[PDB]
Amino acid sequence: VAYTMSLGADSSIAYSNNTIAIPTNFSISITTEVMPVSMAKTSVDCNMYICGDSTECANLLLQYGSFCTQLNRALSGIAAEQDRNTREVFAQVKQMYKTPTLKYFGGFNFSQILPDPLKPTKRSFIEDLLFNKVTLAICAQKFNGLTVLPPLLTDDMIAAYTAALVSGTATAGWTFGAGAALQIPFAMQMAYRFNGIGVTQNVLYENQKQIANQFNKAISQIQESLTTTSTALGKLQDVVNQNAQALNTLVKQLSSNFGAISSVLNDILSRLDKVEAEVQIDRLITGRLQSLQTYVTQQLIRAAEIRASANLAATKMSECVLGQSKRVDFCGKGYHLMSFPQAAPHGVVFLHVTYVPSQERNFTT
Amino acid sequence: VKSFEIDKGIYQTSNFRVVPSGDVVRFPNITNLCPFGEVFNATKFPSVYAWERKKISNCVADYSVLYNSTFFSTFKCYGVSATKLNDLCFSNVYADSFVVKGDDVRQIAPGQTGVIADYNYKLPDDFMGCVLAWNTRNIDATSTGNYNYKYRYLRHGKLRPFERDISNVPFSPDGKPCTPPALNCYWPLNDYGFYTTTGIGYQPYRVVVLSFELLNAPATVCGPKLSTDLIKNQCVNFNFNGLTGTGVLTPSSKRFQPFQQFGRDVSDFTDSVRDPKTSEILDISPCSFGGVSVITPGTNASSEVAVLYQDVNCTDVSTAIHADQLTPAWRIYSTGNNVFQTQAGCLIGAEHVDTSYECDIPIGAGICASYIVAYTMSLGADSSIAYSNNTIAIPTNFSISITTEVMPVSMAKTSVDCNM
Amino acid sequence: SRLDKVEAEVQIDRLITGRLQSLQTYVTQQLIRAAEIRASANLAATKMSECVLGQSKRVDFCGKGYHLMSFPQAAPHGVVFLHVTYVPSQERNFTTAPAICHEGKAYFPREGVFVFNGTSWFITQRNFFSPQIITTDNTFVSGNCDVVIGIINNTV
Amino acid sequence: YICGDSTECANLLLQYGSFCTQLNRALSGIAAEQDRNTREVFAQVKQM
Repeated sequence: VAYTMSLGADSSIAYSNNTIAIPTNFSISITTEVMPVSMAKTSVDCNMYICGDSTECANLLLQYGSFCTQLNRALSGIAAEQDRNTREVFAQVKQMYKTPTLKYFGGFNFSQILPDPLKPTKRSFIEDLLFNKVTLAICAQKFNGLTVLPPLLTDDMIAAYTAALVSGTATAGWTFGAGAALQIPFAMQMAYRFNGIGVTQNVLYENQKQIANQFNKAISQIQESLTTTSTALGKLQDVVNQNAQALNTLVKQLSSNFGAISSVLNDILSRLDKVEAEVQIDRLITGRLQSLQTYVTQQLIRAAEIRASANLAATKMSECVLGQSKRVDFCGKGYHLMSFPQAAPHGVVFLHVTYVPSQERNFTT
Repeated sequence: VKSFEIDKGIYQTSNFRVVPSGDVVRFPNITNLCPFGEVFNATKFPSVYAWERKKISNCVADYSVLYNSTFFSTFKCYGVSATKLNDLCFSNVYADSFVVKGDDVRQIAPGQTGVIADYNYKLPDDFMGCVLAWNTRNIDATSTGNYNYKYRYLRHGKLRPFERDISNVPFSPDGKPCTPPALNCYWPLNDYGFYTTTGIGYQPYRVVVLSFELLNAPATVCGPKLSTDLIKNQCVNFNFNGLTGTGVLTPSSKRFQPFQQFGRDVSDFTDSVRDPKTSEILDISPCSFGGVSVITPGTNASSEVAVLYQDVNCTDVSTAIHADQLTPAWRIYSTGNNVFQTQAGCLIGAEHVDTSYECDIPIGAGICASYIVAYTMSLGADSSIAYSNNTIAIPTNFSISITTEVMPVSMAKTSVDCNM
Repeated sequence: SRLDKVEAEVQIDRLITGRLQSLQTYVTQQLIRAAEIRASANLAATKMSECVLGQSKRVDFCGKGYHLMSFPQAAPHGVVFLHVTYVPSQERNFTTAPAICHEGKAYFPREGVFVFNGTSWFITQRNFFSPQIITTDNTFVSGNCDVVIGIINNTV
Repeated sequence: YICGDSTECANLLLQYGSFCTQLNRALSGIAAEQDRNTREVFAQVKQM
C-alpha cells in the first residue's frame, strides 16, 4: 500500500499554569545497540594476486613500480588500525577479576549474561545467540592470495574481557576503571546511581523486587526480542556483506577479460609469443591494479567510517559503562542508569539500563 | 626499512612460496599421422562457393612442416602465436581449402568480407585459428583459362559464419525464378579467368582456413610431447592437454560427469582434472606461500631474529626448509624450533612457553612473545574479589598522576606543481 | 633523444598516465589522512575546550584518573596534554548501615551512600574517610520504620 | 556517462567488466546514508 506517511505521533497540548504531569511510578527499558568494532582483517598477496606467475608477468610487475609494496603497507595499516581499535576499546581493564558465579543478587538471575562454569563454553549464551544471529554466504588457502588473517584477540578472551567488565561493573563500586574496586553491596551501588540521577533512595527499597522484576523480565524480553526476531541487529552484518561484496567483486573482475583474448594465466601463455602479448598482459595488470587500488581505497574508507564507530564504541565503554553518563540519551533513550556490555563478531552490544518515571498526572503548584 | 639501527616489532616484508619441484604431465596414448601432407599436398580441393571442409581427430600434429617451410606465400596465425603451438593438444579441428586470386587474401580476414567472402564464406572476428596461403600458378594456372572453377557474387543480404549454399538461383532482386539472362535475372556464379601469365593479385593461390576446435572435446590430437608419472601431495607443476600450472594434486571427493573435465571453483580455475588416462582428482594450485614477517628485539638487546610464516600448518615448512624451495633462501640458516598455532602458521625461533607475560609481540591470534620467548597471553592483571556485605574500600591518602596525551594538530601543508 | 613523432607521444602519454594515476593516488590518500586528522583535530579542540578550559565533569575522557586540571602544550604538527588527574590510594575496609531507624523511621543522609558504621561514627564521601557530625540535614524524613536496614540511635 | 546510448561501446563496457554497477552501489550507499542521517538527526521526538 502506498501513502505519504503518518508523520510521527500526533498529539496536541498547550501549557497549564500550575497543574502539572508528575510521575508517581516509573519504568526501565533496556535497549539493543549494535556497534561494529572491527571489520574483517584481510590481506592480499598482491604479488600472487596479480601474477600467479608467468615470469614475464613478474617483469612487468617490476615495470610498474612498487604498487604491490605500497598496498602492502596500506593493508598493514588497515589491519593494525583494526587492532588499535580493538585494543583501545577492549583492554581498558587495570585489574582483571574473577566471575563469582553465585548468580542471584539484588534479585537477579544473571543467566546467559555472564557465562557459566557448568557449560563448556566460556561464552555467554546471549552473545552465543548473537553468534547464531550471524549469517554469511586446518587452514584456509585459496588460489586467490586473499586472506582473512585471524584477529589478534581470542574471541573467548574477548568474551572473558566482557564478562570481566560485567563483573567489575556489577561489583567494585563506582570507582571501577581509574582504581581497583570498592566492595559496595550493589543495592548500595545502584542506590548510589539514584544520586547521579539525583533522586531519593527510598523508592529502591519501596520497589526492591519490583525494579528487580522489571529488570529480569526486561532481560527475558530482550531474549524474546532477539531470538527469532527481526533484522534490528545486523549493522555488523551489513559491513560483513559489504566485505563480501567487495571481495566477490574483486574475484569477478579477476574473471574479466579486457579486450584481450583470454582472462587468466597460462591460457594467455598458450597463444602468446611476443610483447604484444605482454602488452595485453599489461592491460590485465592495469585493470587489476585499478580495481585493487579502488578496493583498498574503499577498504580504508570503510576503515575511517569504522574508526569513527570505534571511537564511539570506546566512548560508550567509557562514559556509559563505567560511569553514569549524564549526557542524556547519548547512551540509550531513557535516563541511562547503567548499561552493561556484550560482544559480537566484529562488534559490541550494550544493555542500556535506562530510567523512566511514569505515571502521568495533573497537579498544581 | 632502509636502516642499520632498527627498533622492535613484527615487521612485514616480501613474499614466499614453494618453488615447484617436479611435474605431472598427462596425455592419452593417442597417435596417428595427420593428412597435413594430404590437406596441404593434393590438388582436389574445390572452389570457394563449394568451400571444402575436412575433419581432424585422434592424430598427432607436428607443427614443424609449418614453420620450417618456404612453400607458403602468406601465413599468419590469428587466434594464436605459432611459437607455442607445439605445446597444444586439440580435438577435432577443421580446415577449409580453396583456390583464389591473389587479392581476396587480404579480404580473407576476420571481418573484412568484401565481395566473395561476403557472398561465399564467412567468419566471426572470434573463433580463429591460423590462415595459410600459397601460390599454385604451377598446378592451377592455365593461361588458356581456368574456366573450370567459380565463385558466387549475388545474394539477398549478407552472410552468416560457416555456411555453404550451392544453389545457383536465377537471381533477381525480389524473387523472380527466371530463365536467365531474361532481364533482371542472372546467376550468382562466375569463373576465375586464372592465367599462367598474370601477376601477384590474379594468379591462382591455394588458401586454407585453419579453424581450431580448442578445449571442446577431450583432446584427440596431441603435439609431440611425453607424459609423466603422478606426484601426490607435493608442490609441483602441471601440464595437461592444454593445462599446465603450478600446485598440488590429490584425488577428488565428488560426483563427476562423463563428458566433463573442469571445475572452475569461483571462476576460471578448472579445480580438478579428470586425468587423460582415467583418474579424477582435485586441484589445489596454492601449494603454500604468502607473507612473512620477522620478529627482532631491536638492536639494543641482541640481533637474533625469528621468522613468521603466515600461510602454513607447519606441514611443508621444515620440508621446504630442507627441500630448499623457499624464495627468501638463507645462508644464515638453521632448523631449531617451531610454534605451530595461529593458523597463519609456523613461527621459527620459538618455544611454547607456558607462563605468559604482558604481550609485547602480538602473534596472530592470542599468541604473544617476549625476551626471545613466546607464550599465548597473560590476559591482564587477574585478581579475584567479589561483593561484600559491608566492608568496603575507602581512601585516606592518595596520588595525582599527570600523564601525557599525544595528539596531532595538522599534517603538512604541501602542494604539487603537476605541470612540473 | 631518439624520438620525434606520435609513438613518442604514445610513450609520453603512458608517462602522463602513470604519473597522473600515481599522482592522484598520492592526493587521494592525502585527503584520507586529512579526514582522519581533521576529525581527530575536532576531538582535539573539543578537549581543549573541555579539558583545558574547564573542569570536564565527564570522567576519563581527558585523562585516565579523575581530571583535576589539564595543561596543554604545542608541538610540531601536534599537541600534548598534561592530565592532572586524581587516583585514590589508601584502601580501607569499613562497614555501614544504609537506612537508619533512629526514632522509628527510615533515614538516608545525602544521596551520597555509605553511612559509616565503623561503630556508627559518621557519614562520609563517595571517595574518602571523612568525619561528619551527623544531622537531620544529613538525612530526610522517610516515612516510618518498615524497610530499614540499620537500627542506629543517638542521632545528633 | 560513457557512451550515452551505444552499440559497440556497451560491449566494450562489458569488456571493462561490471564497473558501472559497482559505482552505482556506491551511489546507492551515498543516498542511503544521506537520508539515513536525515532521519537520524531530525526524527528524534517521534511524538509530534
